[PDB]
Amino acid sequence: PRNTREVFAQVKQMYKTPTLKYFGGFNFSQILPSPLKPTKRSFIEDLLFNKVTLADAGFMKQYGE
Repeated sequence: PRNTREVFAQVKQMYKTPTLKYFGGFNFSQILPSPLKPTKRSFIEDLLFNKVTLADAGFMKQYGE
């Protein structure tokens, strides 16, 4: 085989040296807003509600009598 094409594994490094010594990298679009909050992805939490879904409803049922 030939693991010469695997060299890309090193290229990924791209010399991690993102520092602002002389100029750096500041743009006008860098100081812009960017709100976000993907809570939908955390739907698994709903699984906990399954335990006590109508549990609270049982309280109002007591009023029936």
